[PDB]
Amino acid sequence: HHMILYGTNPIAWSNDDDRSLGAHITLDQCLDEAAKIGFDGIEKGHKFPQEAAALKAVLEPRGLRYVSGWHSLNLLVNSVEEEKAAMQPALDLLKAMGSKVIIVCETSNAIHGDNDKPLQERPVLEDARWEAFGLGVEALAAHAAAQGITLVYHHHMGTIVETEDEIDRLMRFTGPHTRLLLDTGHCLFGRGNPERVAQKHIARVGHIHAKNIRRDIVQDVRDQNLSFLEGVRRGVFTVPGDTEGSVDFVPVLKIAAEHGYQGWLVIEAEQDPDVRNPFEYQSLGLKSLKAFAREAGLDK
Ligand SMILES: [Mn+2]
Repeated sequence: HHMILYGTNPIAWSNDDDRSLGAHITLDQCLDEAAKIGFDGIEKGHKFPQEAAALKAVLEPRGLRYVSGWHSLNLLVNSVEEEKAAMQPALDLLKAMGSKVIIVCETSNAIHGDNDKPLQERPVLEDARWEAFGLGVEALAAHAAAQGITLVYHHHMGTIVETEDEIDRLMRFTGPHTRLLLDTGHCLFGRGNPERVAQKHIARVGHIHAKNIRRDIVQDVRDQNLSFLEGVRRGVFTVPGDTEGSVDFVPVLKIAAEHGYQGWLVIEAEQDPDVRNPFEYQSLGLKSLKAFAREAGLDK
């Protein structure tokens, strides 16, 4: 029972939102390379089986645990009860796989999947609606906790939870069962400070995505008004240990260590697999992230 478990995400191989990126890379190549690199587990991708027996049939022979899966929320247009029914299939799969977390994100009005929409036109939730949105998220979180699953909210570019102020609003209007998924890459991309977010909310963090960014490319997205998927194809994201990145990982992991964080560190770095070889960059990500966690005192 290692306290800290290192996972990966299959979008470094095949992107979910833009199905042309890594379409040629089979599920088999993705999982073989993820296991060969040394990851303890992997998160859901769009090529994964969604039935317990079939999913174990591909994961267990490779020694990969099912970390979690992304689940889209539509609390801004659907009732809380309908959203509870929507996540139940995901909860069933996670329990059978032994997963302890469900990753969630409000995507009813999100634009990260719209290749033609500039990221600056992303949705902003009207101020008065935060309280009700929070009650809905926490209602889903209490529902999942009753079945042994912890809901972790994934702040994300192109959604209503993008900036550091909006992360603060979410945490303010949720609790006690709602946890935060701290994604370092999305936080900095959204002009936030990963270290400051961790200092504020580490007690509520239940899942960590160690995602890096190339500052050069992020500023290209801003200056030229590009879409999220345009930025992904240009290399807006990369892995821990890449000298082209700008995220400072040790301070964040040090805050986690000081509060006794237990759970997953996941390297999630979508890139164009033709240009940024997934085996190479995910290999560099795992090596570098373990070194950072050792330096931070997080992994003893
Ligand atoms: Mn993420």
